[PDB]
Amino acid sequence: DETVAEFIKRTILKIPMNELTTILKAWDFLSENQLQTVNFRQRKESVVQHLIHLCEEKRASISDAALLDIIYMQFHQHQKVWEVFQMSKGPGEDVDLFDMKQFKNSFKKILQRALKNVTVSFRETEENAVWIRIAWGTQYTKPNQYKPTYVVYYSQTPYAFTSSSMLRRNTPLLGQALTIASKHHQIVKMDLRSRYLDSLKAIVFKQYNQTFETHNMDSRIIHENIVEKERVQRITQETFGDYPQPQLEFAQYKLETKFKSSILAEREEPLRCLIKFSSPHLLEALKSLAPAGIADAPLSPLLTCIPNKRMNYFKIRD
Amino acid sequence: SKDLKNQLGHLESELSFLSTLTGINIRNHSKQTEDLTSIRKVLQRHRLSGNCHMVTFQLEFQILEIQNKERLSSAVTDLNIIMEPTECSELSEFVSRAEERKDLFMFFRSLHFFVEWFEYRKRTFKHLKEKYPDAVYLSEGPSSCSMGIRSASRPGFELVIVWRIQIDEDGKVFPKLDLLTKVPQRALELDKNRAIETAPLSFRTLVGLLGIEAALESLIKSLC
Amino acid sequence: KKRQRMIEVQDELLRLEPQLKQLQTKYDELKERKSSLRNAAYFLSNLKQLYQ
Amino acid sequence: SVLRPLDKLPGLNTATILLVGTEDALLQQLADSMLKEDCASELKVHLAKSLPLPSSVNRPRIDLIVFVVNLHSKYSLQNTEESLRHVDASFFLGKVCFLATGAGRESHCSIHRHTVVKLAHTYQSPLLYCDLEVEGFRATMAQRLVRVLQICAGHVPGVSALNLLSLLRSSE
Amino acid sequence: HHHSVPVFIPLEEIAAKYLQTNIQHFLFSLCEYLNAYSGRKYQADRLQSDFAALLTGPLQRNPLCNLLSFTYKLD
Repeated sequence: DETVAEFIKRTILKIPMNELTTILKAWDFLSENQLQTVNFRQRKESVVQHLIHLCEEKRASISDAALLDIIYMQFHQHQKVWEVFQMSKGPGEDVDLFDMKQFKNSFKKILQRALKNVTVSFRETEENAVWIRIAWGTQYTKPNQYKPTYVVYYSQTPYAFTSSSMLRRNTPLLGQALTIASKHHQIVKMDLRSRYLDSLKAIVFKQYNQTFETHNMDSRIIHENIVEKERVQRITQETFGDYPQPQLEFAQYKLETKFKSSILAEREEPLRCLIKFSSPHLLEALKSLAPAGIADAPLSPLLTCIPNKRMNYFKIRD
Repeated sequence: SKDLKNQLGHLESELSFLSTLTGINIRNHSKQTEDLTSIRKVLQRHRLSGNCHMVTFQLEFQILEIQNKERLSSAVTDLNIIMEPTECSELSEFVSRAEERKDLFMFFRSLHFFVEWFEYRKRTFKHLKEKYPDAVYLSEGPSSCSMGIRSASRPGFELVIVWRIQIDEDGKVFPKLDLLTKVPQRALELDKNRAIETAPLSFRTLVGLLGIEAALESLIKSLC
Repeated sequence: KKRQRMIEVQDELLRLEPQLKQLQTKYDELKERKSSLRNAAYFLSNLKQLYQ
Repeated sequence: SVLRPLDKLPGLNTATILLVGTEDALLQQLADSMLKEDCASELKVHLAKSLPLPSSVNRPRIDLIVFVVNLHSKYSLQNTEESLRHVDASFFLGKVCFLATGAGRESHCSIHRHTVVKLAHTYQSPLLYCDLEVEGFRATMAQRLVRVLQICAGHVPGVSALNLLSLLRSSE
Repeated sequence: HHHSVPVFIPLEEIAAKYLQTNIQHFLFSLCEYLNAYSGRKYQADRLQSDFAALLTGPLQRNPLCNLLSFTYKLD
């Protein structure tokens, strides 16, 4: 089919040149003896032209193209912004005996009956995770391969991470599929979004702090205000800890508080504001504000409570 | 040197707090090592003593630490624990099984649970004895197996209640409560309803219904 | 339009199941509690009468 | 407490300078630049964020005070206006100097320098310009400031601080 | 404050049930729960590492290691 050929060509064109061999080796759809026939010294365009011919000579379905897409995706995994789900269960419910095949079948069937045409793939990852790629369609349209959805589900745990691309239309359906396939009664969306899936994972599983205590110069210059400097240093160290901070890039606050400062004393309505913080490495810029003299010694708790509360978007009322 | 005394006091306090927290009071410990190398192989021989509430123990073992380039694997090759000769034979046979299995952590866990249930049994017997001196005959002792309930005026009618602690093959501990009836025949031909032959099952249902001490209290009140 | 109805009725059933599951269990120990209580009362009365 | 010019007797061949500002790194760099060279006198540099200072008894007498203002920050200007109210009027007679930083990069500037010009004129004192982030420019300002300090301490015969007032007076 | 026990082990239930009272029994229950898991995982991994000859395909296993399924042929 020409569609699968175009899909494979586009996916390969996305791949960087230096790491193309590792992706091809992991995919291993093409025979190993075929690989050395192609030469990677020449132009990228020539290499993709040859690879299309080799993969077309053999039978190539859409499933292996989807598998190549999953393999390419889990290498980069910072091209999308991720969101977190949390599932809950009843008090008297017993611990389940997870079975991969049953999970795959249930997640298949729910989508297959609710919609009509839909493609879902699986790639059982090491370290107890599952990668899923879903192409959305309905009774009267073929699946759209340009806009897939990726979800990472950690078995035996209540958490699943999903990519926000086109999931807005079919969010309740995917929620039902996830909560049925894994035998959970309810599901809610955690208000914590980021582009670093590993930082999200470390925060959500709260394993960013791994230190456990076990037993097994030019004297002419005089620095006044020295006690204040040492006190602010101590307060900053206590508040921000001593571990390496997880890497975020954004934080948002919504304010609905009254103005209290002669000026707007008679006003009885809140002052409506929305503010955002953006940085290449947030929580590291914030740590350095007080020693530099731009903030007071203890920062407000709204800023020092990101990883502990697993919160990224806030709302404040009077 | 005063600060050094301060560290000594702090360490003594920490040791006491930890020992009372876990429930294991550890005595002196000696380690003797021999290096037997071919990838490096090192062997160690250990010796330590201690006690846990009533029970006391002293044990000697040795571990072989097979150091290599990518793993540090240590296996307890030889274990040996010796007990003070009490009459608690079930603890001794559990000692034998654990020695065969060569596991140290499981031994400590099972010993804790065993002595813990033993303390419950002893305290319950003592409390219920001091509650009713007139209807309890503690024939063998509070720290012993069985119990005797009888009337002072007449010794003909008496029921015996047995409390036993059992250690399973896997290692976990669980008790069991049964009873026996020392009843003369004259009472048997006396009453026709005769439900005392069903006493085991009914008693177990009663004790599971609302607790152990409650069932014993109800029975002793009924007997009186 | 029908797809949404399917989704919401599925939510309905998924929420309803735990309640029945809990209620059946509760009745199950309640009845046994009553029966065992009556048996214990009968046995204690009989033994007290026999000893008296 | 109010700082006083002639509270304590002078030391033997010693001069002291006080630098007041919000940016601590700039103050440290300036102090190092002042102290690196060799001079006939003995120099001491004190660093403070604002006035009044924390109380102490061992403090030697202060000979010259420099107020450094960042033109990229309103906070520094407010801090200096607050600090200016805790020094007695006798101390402005040739013993106070204003230093302004950041006029090189005009795009960053939050303060119009008419403001610092008018402030310096109001308090009858000189106004200096330097970009303290550049080391080559900072090196020469350190030496100029050392020479002014030596004049103020009385280490050059025939010239005092009150005389230095007329030398540095601006026509308008 | 913080810990290193894995997520799929149920610490929350044990903590809620035994944390406020009888802390040492809470510790011993956690010890049992962790030892059992380590033992089961060790059995599965050692079988996979050693006797790859007899097994036809990789065995099925889950993170908590409470459901094993494999097809073995002996010669």
